[PDB]
Amino acid sequence: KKISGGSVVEMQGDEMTRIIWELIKEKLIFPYVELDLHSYDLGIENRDATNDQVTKDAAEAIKKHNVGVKCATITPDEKRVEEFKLKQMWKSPNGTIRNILGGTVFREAIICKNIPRLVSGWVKPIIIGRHAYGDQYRATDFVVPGPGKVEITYTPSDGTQKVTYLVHNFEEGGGVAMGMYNQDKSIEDFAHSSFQMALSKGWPLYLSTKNTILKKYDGRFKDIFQEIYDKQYKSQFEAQKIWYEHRLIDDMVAQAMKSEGGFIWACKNYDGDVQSDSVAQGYGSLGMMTSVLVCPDGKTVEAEAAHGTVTRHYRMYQKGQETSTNPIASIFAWTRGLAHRAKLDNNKELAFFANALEEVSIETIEAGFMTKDLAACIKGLPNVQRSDYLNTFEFMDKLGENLKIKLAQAKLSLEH
Amino acid sequence: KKISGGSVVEMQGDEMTRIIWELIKEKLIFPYVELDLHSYDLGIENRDATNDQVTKDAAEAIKKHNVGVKCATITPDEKRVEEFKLKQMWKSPNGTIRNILGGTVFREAIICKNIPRLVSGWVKPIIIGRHAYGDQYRATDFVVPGPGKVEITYTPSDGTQKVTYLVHNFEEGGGVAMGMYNQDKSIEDFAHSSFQMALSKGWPLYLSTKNTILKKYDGRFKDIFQEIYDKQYKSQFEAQKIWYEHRLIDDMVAQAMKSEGGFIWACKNYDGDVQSDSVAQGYGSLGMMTSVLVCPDGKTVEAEAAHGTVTRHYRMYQKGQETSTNPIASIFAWTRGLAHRAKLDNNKELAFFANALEEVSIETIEAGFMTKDLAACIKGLPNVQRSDYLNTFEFMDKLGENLKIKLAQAKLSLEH
Ligand SMILES: *[C@H]1[C@@H](C#N)C(=O)[C@@H](C)[C@@H]2CCc3cnc(Nc4ccccc4)nc3[C@@]12c1cccc(C(=O)O)c1
Ligand SMILES: *[C@H]1[C@@H](C#N)C(=O)[C@@H](C)[C@@H]2CCc3cnc(Nc4ccccc4)nc3[C@@]12c1cccc(C(=O)O)c1
Ligand SMILES: [Ca+2]
Ligand SMILES: [Ca+2]
Repeated sequence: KKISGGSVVEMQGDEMTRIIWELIKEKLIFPYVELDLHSYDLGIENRDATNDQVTKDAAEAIKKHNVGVKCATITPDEKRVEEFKLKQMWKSPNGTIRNILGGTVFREAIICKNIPRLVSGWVKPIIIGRHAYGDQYRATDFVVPGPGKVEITYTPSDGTQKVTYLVHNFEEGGGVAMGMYNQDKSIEDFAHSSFQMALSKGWPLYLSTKNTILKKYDGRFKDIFQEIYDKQYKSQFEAQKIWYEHRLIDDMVAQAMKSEGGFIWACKNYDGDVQSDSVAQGYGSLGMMTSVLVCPDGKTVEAEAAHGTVTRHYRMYQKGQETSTNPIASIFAWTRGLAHRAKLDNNKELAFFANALEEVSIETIEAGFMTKDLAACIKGLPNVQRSDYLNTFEFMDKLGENLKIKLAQAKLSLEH
Repeated sequence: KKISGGSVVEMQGDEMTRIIWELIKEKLIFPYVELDLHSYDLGIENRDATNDQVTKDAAEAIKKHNVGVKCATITPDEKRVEEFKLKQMWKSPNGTIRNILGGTVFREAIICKNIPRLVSGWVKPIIIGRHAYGDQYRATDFVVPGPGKVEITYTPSDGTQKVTYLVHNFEEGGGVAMGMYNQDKSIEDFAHSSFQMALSKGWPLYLSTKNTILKKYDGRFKDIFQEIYDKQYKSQFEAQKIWYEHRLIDDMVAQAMKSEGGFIWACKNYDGDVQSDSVAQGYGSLGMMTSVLVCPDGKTVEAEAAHGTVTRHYRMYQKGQETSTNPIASIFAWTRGLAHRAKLDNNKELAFFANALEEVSIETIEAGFMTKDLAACIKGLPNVQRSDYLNTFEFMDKLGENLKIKLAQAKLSLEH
């Protein structure tokens, strides 16, 4: 009776989102879908136990099976090293997976009509296309302990030349230094994914850089997008009455703030990280956002919950206190992954299921059933009473009941 | 009868802002204040003629005289090189001045009660403390033409070692690479200015970094601020019922978006540039913002108009067409510079004048007299008629009339 779901790579995560991830599988996915599930535990304890090998194994499994669904994980700092008794301050697992797979992370707010926007003018959606490779996420940074020279060198593989640039001569005291890079092929794939997303939505595209300051580094992103546009997409954009334009990043954030939305925003890795959280919050709620890595092969995706592990709710949970955490982004990581799986397999039943679960999630919140964090968006936290929201278990039960109803009606809807 | 103003370094700029700068001096400053004015023409034609030496000379004059007032300038790209027949694609003059002087650029919206905010919740101001030195603004960036290695090396001056790190081995094709740095003393000065700004306003302070990704580079900023706070400011913050907290940049931008304002935000150089424009736009208008570099000596400042040169209005001006450009940020660069000059010289007359001109500027707009760009914030550009605004000359005349009145009444309010 269960839908034959196919092959999916799942990555378990940390703290509150790890608890929610299990509730999602048990209450919303497993009762209706049978999967060939390849499970990787990306919990901080397991990454520590495997010396972060589990992260690389999960990335390789996504390349093989073409669809990954990831739970929010901890990127450890000094406090986490103390808390979990870690061997090393492990690198971000999202950075590791994105650097192995490459591509563009597409992010968009999840809209509920009853959640007020913080930016009045935003009547149409904004889609951010965050370049998922290189820059700060594959950088080499270090503390400069004292006086001395920091230089950056380039040596072509033919061995016939060497270029050395002085970064800084630390004359007195120390500081910090770093090197970072990006690859032309990765930038070209980011450009193609951005232009294709704009044509698919029928919306204009904007790329943001600071090419007036980083004339070579950001200039390369600006030049690659302009060349690909002029040679491969200008006529298709003109036919659809849309356009592509480059903007300086500081100008772009201000223009986005005063716009009515309805555009694709190509962001470099760091800007995509920052501005996707600004835009998600602007639409009403930080936790109400989809995030899907679209790989350059045009076949592989990794859907994820881009927010944190909700440590404050997890601490309350550990103390036996009632908690009320928004599971919607975690649900949409599953639905977006399952919708892609269904498209690859031409599986109509799975495609219907993935869409129905998204509809149920939105319909439940719009009917006034939600978690404390969302109820606070509507009423303001000092005005929220216990009767205004459902705890995490009650909310998951309500979604499960509504999903069973939607699926039962869809089965009855079928012409004999 | 004119106020004895003292020594001020002025830096002339480009296009529409250059015209406005002259109108400000002629109509608002020179009729009331006599200055020992050290003028540097930072117009693109003069920077080209002097091989950018005028920019360095202006920075040295600010170190000497302690107060600079700067007009908006062009940072040239490929199109500007063609337009002005430039010898070189000159570096940002703001970057050059800030790197020579060092310090923190404090940015805050200029509030007019009749200009609608785009972010409803912002009932109190937000002050951004942008670290003015290093990072992207003093980086070495370059195109990687093909396969080869990019490495970053540290050679201690005490010659005890040499550390070489691989940034990237380009195996196929090329891309881009860059080295950047920061200095411990500059970060320490940025921390002191941020804590002192917070204690001065009686508001909490937040520092944003991405230390989970750049563990050493951003970790150093986080550690320096924490050590300075724990040892020198914590008890003072507790006494004023305020606090200091570090936030990850993506979390911070979302937190800022949903807050009610009323905090100091310590931003690294790049974040300060991006977020200052996002925040200025959020308050209602990009062009309504003050920007004052506060140098580490605690005596030197450089006030500036942080927005663009308004090329579109300049093109209309060149064609003999009527224009209506907001001169307020350019006016506040003068009033903030003159107010600092007055504080250094204990000149009550100049301090009174600088404050009166700021009051006149706000009172004029709040009374419904403004330029087309501000009238469009209230009505929407398609609804703006000629009767809704004053052209640039009419607006400057209105301000001049209101300033003459305010000053005349202040003189009459005096007791024998
Ligand atoms: C959750 C909640 C419960 N139960 C609380 O009582 C308060 C203490 C906390 C504070 C911190 C926090 C953080 N994040 C969330 N929710 C979230 C889910 C998914 C993605 C991102 C965030 N919730 C809380 C929580 C809270 C409840 C109500 C209002 C707020 C708020 O800060 O507006 C937070
Ligand atoms: C100004 C104006 C006049 N006179 C116009 O007719 C239109 C065409 C333009 C477009 C470009 C532009 C750019 N910047 C400004 N103002 C500004 C001043 C100081 C700092 C930043 C910006 N004004 C214009 C102008 C305009 C008028 C009305 C509304 C807008 C708008 O884009 O919202 C722009
Ligand atoms: Ca993020
Ligand atoms: Ca800027």
